[PDB]
Parts: sequence; structure tokens; C-alpha cells
Amino acid sequence: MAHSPPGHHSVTGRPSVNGLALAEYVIYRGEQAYPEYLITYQIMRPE
Amino acid sequence: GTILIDLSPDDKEFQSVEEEMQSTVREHRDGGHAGGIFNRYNILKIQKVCNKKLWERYTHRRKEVSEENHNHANERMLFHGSPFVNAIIHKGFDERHAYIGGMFGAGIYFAENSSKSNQYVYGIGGGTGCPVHKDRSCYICHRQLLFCRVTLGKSFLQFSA
Ligand SMILES: O=c1cc(-c2ccc([N+](=O)[O-])cc2)oc2ccccc12
Ligand SMILES: [Zn+2]
Repeated sequence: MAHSPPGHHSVTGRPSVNGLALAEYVIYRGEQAYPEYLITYQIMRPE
Repeated sequence: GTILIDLSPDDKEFQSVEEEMQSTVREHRDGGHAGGIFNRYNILKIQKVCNKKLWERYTHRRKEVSEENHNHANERMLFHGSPFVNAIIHKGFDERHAYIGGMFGAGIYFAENSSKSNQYVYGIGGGTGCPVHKDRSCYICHRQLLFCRVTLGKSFLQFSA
């Protein structure tokens, strides 16, 4: 695992082409996330 | 030390997690290659993940980041999809759940779009799809995602394609 940039705790990937994309994030320490909900699902075939 | 509590679909907590799941689906530039072709999900179950030790590990670190960032943890709720979801819920996130080849370096990646994390459920690029049918777009097999509490603190902003 790499390190955060000096003076930061995470990286934010901001979409700069696909106008509809939301952001993505990276953390570099396991302790900075807690897995709160487990969601079981299927993807649905469009009609 | 992990126990899983099922939420009733009647519970407002079930409902607000389902809504974040459904409302953050988008189209992907691979046309469905990694994650399948779909506009919405069939939600089969939502469970709350309880582990005291992992929770206190999280909160201890949250306080540290907070004190380094004018008392602001900058906490979000974000999706994570992974072949290793069962290790994660029992032992916590660590090194072994990192994306070594990710565009922002070797770290643990999370998405606001549920459909983006869905692309990693069977591996990077969707791997070879579901175990049973080898289908990245399988409509039969049960999938799992995590909806996670994430401390971002002071976040480095990377503009990007
Ligand atoms: O949910 C994610 C899981 C993962 C991911 C990546 C790699 C592994 N891995 O190395 O097996 C696991 C999950 O990557 C993402 C990248 C961008 C946005 C969200 C995710
Ligand atoms: Zn299948």
C-alpha cells in the first residue's frame, strides 16, 4: 500500500470528461473505513 | 467477532440504503463489459455489519484524522465491491484489499456510484464474471457490495478522465 500525498489523508478522483460520473476516492490505511452494510442483489435485465 | 443483522424491508434504514444503491446507477464507458448491462438492481437482502473491535479501530483513527483537520473527519458513505467481501466483513480492510494498479496508486478504492463498485465484484475488469456461468453480465447469480463509512480527512483532489 502506497501513502497519501504529504499533508493529506486520502485522494479524490474527480471526473473531468464523463459529465455523468460521480467521484471515486482512495484511502491508504484500512482503519479509515468500516464496512457498515452488506447488500446482496442481482443486476436486472433492461426490458 | 462479526455478526450480521438482517434489516427488514419495512425499516427506514433498509429503505435509505436501497435508495442510495438504486439512485447511483449510471452507464459506463465500457458499454457493460466489466459489470453487466442493467439500469437497476433487485435487492435481495441488506445486513448491518457489527464488530466492536473493527468499529473502535475505525473510530480511533477517525479521531486522529479529525484532530489533524480542524476537527473534521470528512466522513462519507461510499460503495466498495470486491472478491474479498467475506474477509473484509470479518477481519477489516487491510493491505490485501488494495488495488495495486489503480490510477491513484495502491490503496483501497471506493465509489459514489454503486454501478462503479459493481464492476469489481468479480474482480478487476469484472474478472471472468460469475463463478457459476462465467458471465460478467449474469442476471441469476447473487452479488454482494459493501456500503461503507469512510474517513477522508483532507483529501488530495485529482482532476481526471
Ligand atoms: O468498489 C471498488 C472496488 C475496487 C477494487 C479494486 C481492486 C480490487 N482488488 O485488487 O481485487 C478490489 C476492489 O476498485 C474500485 C475502483 C474505483 C471505484 C470503486 C472501486
Ligand atoms: Zn451466474
